[PDB]
Amino acid sequence: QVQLQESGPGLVKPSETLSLTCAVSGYSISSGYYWGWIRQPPGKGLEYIGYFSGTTGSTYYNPSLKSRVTISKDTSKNQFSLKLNSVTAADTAVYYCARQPPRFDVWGPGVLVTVSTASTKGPSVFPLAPSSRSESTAALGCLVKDYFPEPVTVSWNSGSLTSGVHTFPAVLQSSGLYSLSSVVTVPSSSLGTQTYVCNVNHKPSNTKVDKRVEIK
Amino acid sequence: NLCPFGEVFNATRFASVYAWNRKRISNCVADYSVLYNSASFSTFKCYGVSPTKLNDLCFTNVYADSFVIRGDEVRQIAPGQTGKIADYNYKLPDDFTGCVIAWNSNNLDSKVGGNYNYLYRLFRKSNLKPFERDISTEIYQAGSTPCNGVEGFNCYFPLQSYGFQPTNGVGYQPYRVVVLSFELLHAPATVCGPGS
Amino acid sequence: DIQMTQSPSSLSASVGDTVTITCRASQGISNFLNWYQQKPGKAPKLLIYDASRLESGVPSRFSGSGSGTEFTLTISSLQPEDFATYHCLQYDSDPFIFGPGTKVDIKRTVAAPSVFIFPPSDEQLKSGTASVVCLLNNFYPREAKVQWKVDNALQSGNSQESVTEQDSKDSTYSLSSTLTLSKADYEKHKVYACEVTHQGLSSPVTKSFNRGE
Ligand SMILES: *[C@@H]1O[C@H](CO)[C@@H](O)[C@H](O)[C@H]1NC(C)=O
Repeated sequence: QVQLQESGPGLVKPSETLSLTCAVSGYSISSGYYWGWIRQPPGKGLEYIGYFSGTTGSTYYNPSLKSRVTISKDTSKNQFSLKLNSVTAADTAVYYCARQPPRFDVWGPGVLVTVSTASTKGPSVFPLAPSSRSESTAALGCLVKDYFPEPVTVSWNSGSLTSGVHTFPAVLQSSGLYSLSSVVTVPSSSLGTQTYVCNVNHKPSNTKVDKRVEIK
Repeated sequence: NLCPFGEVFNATRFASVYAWNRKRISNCVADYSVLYNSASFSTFKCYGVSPTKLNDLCFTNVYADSFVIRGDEVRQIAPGQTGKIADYNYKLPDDFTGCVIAWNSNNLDSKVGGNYNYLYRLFRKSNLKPFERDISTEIYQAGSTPCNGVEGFNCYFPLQSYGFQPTNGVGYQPYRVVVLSFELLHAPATVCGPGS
Repeated sequence: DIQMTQSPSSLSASVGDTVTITCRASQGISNFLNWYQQKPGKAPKLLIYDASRLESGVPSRFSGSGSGTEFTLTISSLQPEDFATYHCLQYDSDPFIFGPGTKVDIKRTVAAPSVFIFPPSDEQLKSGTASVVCLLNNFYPREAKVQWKVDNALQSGNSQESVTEQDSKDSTYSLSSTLTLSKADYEKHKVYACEVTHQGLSSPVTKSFNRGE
């Protein structure tokens, strides 16, 4: 009945200070237990950052991260924070807040924080047209490019088309913007008769794009 | 001449599981009718003994252990169980002869904003022996680095409190537990049921 | 810093199998070892602490053993829900250290990918950049190699690829690779090809197109 919720931007520039907040519901931090932070770079292992005692405030940090990290419990709000100075590309990771350091039993869902020089930017959606009538079932999709804040949602035909869909994980380009593709496998026969629209929503900006993908 | 079962079940105050109370009962007739006539018990499990034999048999001494745990921990008050409560707070023997009774006490043991009076032992070097009561509050050394009686690295206070809120889920709500143990030593037996 | 390593680091198994995952420490850590299960898009869940103590609410088919510098995790009668990534953690010294993680995926008959190549859209070209996308669809063995060829020159350094998680229905993987240039650089070369190597193919399969055709 204790829940952890990370909060904070996924938008931090190199050499700046990353700031995250963990909201605790169902238990008062100062009453007991110990609380800390864990991070995981995309596609890599987990790393321990630090933890503190709710009752006493006794705080410990990873020696490799000391002089950069600070964890403190806010007063009269039942949450604790994480501050990481002078971040670099090595600090891009999914950050978790967790309870009971020695045996991390309760976790927050985690928030992805990407370190990059880019600001919030909506994507450009370019079609990936089919060219077959190649395989018994053709492949088509959408290219979602140049959006920095990672959260992006892709659906097909306003959620009607789900079978055969493959929305790929985004990749961080050298420019500091993300880019992904969403593809769907459809029968060769439906090409030019069945309308295929990919619905892309980028909530961090106010971007809503619907792109009609057609044969070229 | 009746056994003081009401003093245990209807007690206003209940102990924390790590410091569980034990009431020794002797020199009385034991009215178990009041117990299973009720419909307020979510758990009533009897091992090696039955209410019929409870009605007729006599025992040298019977013990009534009482404590508070959360909802989904009641399964741990049983022979051959593992977990934080069974291993570190209250262990029953594999040959346990007695009955386990538990009921939801969300109305009593939960407070708006959370009731933190009830504690449990989260860390211990070894498992509790059957019917062992460990009330130690020494700092727990989780790793190799030593704790000098202080909250050093990887060192934690062994006792942690339940955050009993009224709106908690059922498995996390407070449950009052009473465990009856019946022992028959080779001595005259002073605890007898009505059917004797 | 005590360095933790996991030997398998990847393996495949079928439902009802028994598997063993090995995690080692760079020095003695007694039994200060934790085992965690992490599924994609989710936080890890604690499975075993003190190297043998199974957490409450975890099925008994999970079991841990070991001491000193070597530990093992064993799963019996493998169930569909048991397929995830598993991590180990040591809490012996000041930096808590995790292992790299070991990924277990469902064993399945070998399936070759169906390869598709997509030339840049005219709208993107009008925007000054050109992206060439190669798609690999429904290949069971996750490991595959994609080689971009431009005018028969092996192109490395200007492509990025991404792989979906194992499909819950067909138990296959899908890969997407993107080769990005400027419009001017795109117009410098005529032939764009995507060469795919995979266990399901006896010889590499190449999908190509000629710019402007
Ligand atoms: C004492 O406990 C018995 C057993 O359920 C119950 O019948 C009785 O009403 C209780 N009395 C009080 C005052 O709580």
